Amino acid sequence: KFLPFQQFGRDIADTTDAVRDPQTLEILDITPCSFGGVSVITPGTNTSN
Amino acid sequence: KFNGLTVLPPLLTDEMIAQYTSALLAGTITSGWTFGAGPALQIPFPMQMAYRFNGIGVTQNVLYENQKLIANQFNSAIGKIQDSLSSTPSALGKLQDVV
Amino acid sequence: QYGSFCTQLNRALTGIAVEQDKNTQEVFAQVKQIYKTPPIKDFGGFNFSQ
Amino acid sequence: QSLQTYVTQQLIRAAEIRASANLAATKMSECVLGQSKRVDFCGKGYHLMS
Amino acid sequence: AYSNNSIAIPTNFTISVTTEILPVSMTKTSVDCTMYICGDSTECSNLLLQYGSFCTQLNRALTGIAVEQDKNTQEVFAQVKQIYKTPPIKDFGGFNFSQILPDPSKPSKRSPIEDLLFNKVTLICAQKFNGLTVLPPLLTDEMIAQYTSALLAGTITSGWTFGAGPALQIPFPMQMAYRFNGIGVTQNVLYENQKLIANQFNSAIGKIQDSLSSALGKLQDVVNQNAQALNTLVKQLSSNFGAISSVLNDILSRLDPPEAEVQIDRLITGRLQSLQTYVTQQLIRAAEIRASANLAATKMSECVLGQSKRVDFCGKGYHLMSFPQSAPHGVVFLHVTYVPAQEKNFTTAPAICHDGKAHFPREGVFVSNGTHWFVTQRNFYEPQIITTDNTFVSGNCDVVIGIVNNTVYDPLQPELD
Amino acid sequence: QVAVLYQDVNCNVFQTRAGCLIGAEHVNNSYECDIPIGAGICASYQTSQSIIAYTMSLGAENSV
Ligand SMILES: *[C@@H]1O[C@H](CO)[C@@H](O[C@@H]2O[C@H](CO)[C@@H](O)[C@H](O)[C@H]2NC(C)=O)[C@H](O)[C@H]1NC(C)=O
Ligand SMILES: *[C@@H]1O[C@H](CO)[C@@H](O)[C@H](O)[C@H]1NC(C)=O
Ligand SMILES: *[C@@H]1O[C@H](CO)[C@@H](O)[C@H](O)[C@H]1NC(C)=O
Ligand SMILES: *[C@@H]1O[C@H](CO)[C@@H](O)[C@H](O)[C@H]1NC(C)=O
Ligand SMILES: *[C@@H]1O[C@H](CO)[C@@H](O)[C@H](O)[C@H]1NC(C)=O
Ligand SMILES: *[C@@H]1O[C@H](CO)[C@@H](O)[C@H](O)[C@H]1NC(C)=O
Ligand SMILES: *[C@@H]1O[C@H](CO)[C@@H](O)[C@H](O)[C@H]1NC(C)=O
Ligand SMILES: *[C@@H]1O[C@H](CO)[C@@H](O)[C@H](O)[C@H]1NC(C)=O
Repeated sequence: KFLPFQQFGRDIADTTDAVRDPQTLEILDITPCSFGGVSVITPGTNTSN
Repeated sequence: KFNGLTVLPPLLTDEMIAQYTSALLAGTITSGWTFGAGPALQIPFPMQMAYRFNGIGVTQNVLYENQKLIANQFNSAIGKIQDSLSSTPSALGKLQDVV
Repeated sequence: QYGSFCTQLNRALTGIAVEQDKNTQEVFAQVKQIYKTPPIKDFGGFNFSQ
Repeated sequence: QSLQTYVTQQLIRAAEIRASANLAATKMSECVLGQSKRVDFCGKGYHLMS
Repeated sequence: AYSNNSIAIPTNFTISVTTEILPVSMTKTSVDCTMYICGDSTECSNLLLQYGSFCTQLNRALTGIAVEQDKNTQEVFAQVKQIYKTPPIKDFGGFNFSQILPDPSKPSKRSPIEDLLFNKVTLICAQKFNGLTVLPPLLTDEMIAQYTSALLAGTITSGWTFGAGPALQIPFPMQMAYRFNGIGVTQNVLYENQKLIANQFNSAIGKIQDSLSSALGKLQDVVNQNAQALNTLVKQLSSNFGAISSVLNDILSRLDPPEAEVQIDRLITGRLQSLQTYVTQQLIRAAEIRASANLAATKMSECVLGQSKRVDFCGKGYHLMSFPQSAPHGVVFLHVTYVPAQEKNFTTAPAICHDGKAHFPREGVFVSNGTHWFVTQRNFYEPQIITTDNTFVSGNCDVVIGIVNNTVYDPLQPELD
Repeated sequence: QVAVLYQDVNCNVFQTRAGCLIGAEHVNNSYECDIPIGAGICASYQTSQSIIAYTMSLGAENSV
């Protein structure tokens, strides 16, 4: 819920909304899409594969 | 969730840490100090307290003659610490500051 | 082309993360065999309910 | 530069916390698993148990 | 199982030995800051000269690190002002010590466990004089082995007193009886089965070799970390850092002097940043190693030179003694400790009263044979008749809860009859 | 009067594992010393008077 004068939005870096279309306005949250590291579990190359 | 920064969960969940603490408490309650130096040997708690009294120079008979007073003082102290831990916000400061 | 700074920083942070688990394990896991208190709490007067 | 500064500060803090954890492990070993004759290693007064 | 009138007393013991490995120092290096970031170039040195006194600071930091490593090696081992020798005859009362003191046959003058530890621990050591060098440790391996052998001879032929003044000789079985009295059990329980204990001791010493032949994680990890940090410092020379090339000669030859400084300075900044990162990481690692060396020195001073009442500081269980051994950039303590086993559960009582007088054990505990009551020592099981010698009187058994009726023998009574 | 030690040199000269050492001469006996050099060897000043180098002595050797 945002006062009907703002256009952008952010808490630290960017979560902007309010699609810039003059005909239609709608609040769209901006979030990443679940980046993440990947790890590997190996019993040992000389034990198994 | 920020960009590029993530937190890994601890290896030992808080339930497991609580289980370890409960195990240590039960061992130190039902077996004195023996469970930390080999197999656990049972011993009545008043007798363990008598041993610990004898370990600081106080004669054994002191506890066996003032057991009721000793138990009452221990219970009162435990209640007092439980009540006092919720008094000031700074009691856990040595942890909180870290975080 | 700025070097191998990324690998150094990642290795340092991973080492810290593993060291935290080592700290917790060596602080709490002093016993390899967990015990249980008896159902009857006849400790001779001492109250451990807290 | 910012990330390097953060990593160095984290390394220092991890060293301090490791020292604290080693002290905690020593206290758990010598105060819970037994009776310690070190005078002010188990709070003020003569130690009984922990 | 817990009951208010039940105790468990161990009727047997096993003597075990545990290995604890601690790194006391790591290899010392000293890179030339001026040479490292300027490969024999006059213009490079001229440009660096205006970049402050960074090189002097880095050199001072590395020199301080090396000095503190020498101090750690000196402090951990050189706890004895005199060098002791084991006597030529190895008659310690059945204790086969031939696995801890050095043997004269091998030219290395190191014990079999010391030799195994030396053989266990192993680009890594060939960087080809790229502005870096290693300095030899102040104490050689032979001198460290001599220190360890002196400590061993002192702790075998003189007990604990050699660390608290002049060394006073004492037969080893009596020293072990002293240690047994220290842990709580009466000394007699040694002499009653001394031979057995000796065998047990030998067996324990005969196992760690196999337990060390199957590890050295701390020492190997320290060596690998240092070697890998040095290698990743050396490898950084090949990065461009945003310049035309990673070689000073190429960028100087290809580009004109007045338009090459703008590109040489970026490479200078990159190399200086890498060297600063290496120095800071080495400082933190040296602080950690110094903490470990202080812990090792404390363990050598308490567990070896004497008997420690601290619960878990010189091995699991009650502590009897310990033997130090050298290792490449580290020390290995063999803690000889005593652990109870084969326990039996009796029914106890805090005190026993008769003729309106209570009686508490002088040093021990009251147990029940099933129909008779006995007083025995705390750890070992050794029943004795409850006489007025083993107990003291206080009260009238109207306040103690758990009093059990029984009779206390008086040694004076049979004389009257 | 001082002595000079190099680090990696195939060198009153005196070869030493820690590097070539000039300005001091080694002695056959050994004393506990105060100026460490390296590789178990170390220098000191002794009574003319000159600077000498020698392997360290661990301590007064004695067997009980
Ligand atoms: C030990 O202390 C606890 C503290 O809670 C006692 O628990 C009380 O139990 C009675 C029994 O119904 C309750 O009415 C009380 O509300 C409980 N709390 C308190 C503060 O009294 C417990 O009785 C004590 N003794 C034992 C043997 O556990
Ligand atoms: C893996 O196991 C084999 C089989 O014994 C052994 O030869 C080898 O040394 C082990 N380690 C590696 C790294 O292959
Ligand atoms: C204690 O255990 C050892 C294990 O070999 C055994 O030889 C010994 O007989 C046991 N003690 C007694 C009193 O039986
Ligand atoms: C008590 O000691 C006697 C010694 O004569 C023994 O015969 C008896 O078996 C013991 N009691 C029990 C319950 O074993
Ligand atoms: C032990 O507890 C039981 C309750 O199960 C009680 O009957 C007995 O009198 C107690 N004995 C002592 C010595 O406290
Ligand atoms: C011990 O003896 C006294 C007097 O002889 C008696 O009053 C008491 O009840 C006895 N104790 C038991 C447990 O029978
Ligand atoms: C050092 O010089 C001596 C004498 O020329 C020679 O024998 C030795 O091999 C040299 N050592 C090295 C490492 O150059
Ligand atoms: C040490 O002894 C050797 C063997 O006799 C001798 O050659 C050497 O000159 C002696 N050292 C000095 C400094 O005289």
